[PDB]
Amino acid sequence: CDNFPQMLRDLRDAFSRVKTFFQTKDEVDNLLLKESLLEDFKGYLGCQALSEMIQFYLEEVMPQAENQDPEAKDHVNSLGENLKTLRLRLRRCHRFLPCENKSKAVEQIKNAFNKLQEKGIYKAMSEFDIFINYIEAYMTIK
Amino acid sequence: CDNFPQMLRDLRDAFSRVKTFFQTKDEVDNLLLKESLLEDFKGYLGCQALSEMIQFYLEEVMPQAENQDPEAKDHVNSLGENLKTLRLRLRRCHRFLPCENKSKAVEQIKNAFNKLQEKGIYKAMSEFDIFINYIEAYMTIK
Repeated sequence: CDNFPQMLRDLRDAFSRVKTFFQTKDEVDNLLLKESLLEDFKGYLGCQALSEMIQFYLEEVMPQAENQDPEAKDHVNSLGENLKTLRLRLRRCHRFLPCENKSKAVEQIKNAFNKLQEKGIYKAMSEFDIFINYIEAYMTIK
Repeated sequence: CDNFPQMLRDLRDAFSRVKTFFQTKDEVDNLLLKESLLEDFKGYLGCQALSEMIQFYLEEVMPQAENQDPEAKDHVNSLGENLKTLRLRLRRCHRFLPCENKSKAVEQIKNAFNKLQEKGIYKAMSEFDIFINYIEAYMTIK
């Protein structure tokens, strides 16, 4: 969806204000984030790998980082808000985090199925051959 | 990954043995599974929509179906085993359910990060600029 560089900048700016509290060089002997990650990012498991890493920093690394180093707290928190904010725009970009989005068609189907109760179950079951034809059409167009 | 028709057949066979207990025609007035589902299957949200529908049948519709109609129980259960079985092969097919797979690179990173304890957090934080460069490379190659 464009120029980031554009979006990325804030996020690099927020990391420059917190860099000095963590190393200021960086690990530098045996890396944690090795090129293996970059190959998955480049593969067919790309979105999942990115979504999973984003989630790893926001929920496991930053709060823990805020705890080891209370003087960095406000800097780390802002870094995590810019990262929360990037993920939201990446979701809006069909091409960047499709994998974090959910099917509105399935949500409606699930919502009718709940309203219909008993009849809901008989319809989902009677139409199972339509589901099978849609699977065949999906595998054929992919 | 090939000819299903090949894989799909069992699954149509299992549905033919259970069809007669649910309608034997099929809903037929206002459909539950409408073409909206087929458009998502055909779109960029394709895998998620399929994975979500598979999960919907296995966990919400079949067990409930087994309960409304105990005489169908063994037929529905077998249908659900053939569907459990199709999902497993679809996962193995990079092209069909990539979205249900997880990044081995991220699992290792998470596993070192846990072993390293405190140092784990300082390394993940010091290398955040490498993560940002990998995001830039991912957006650039997509």
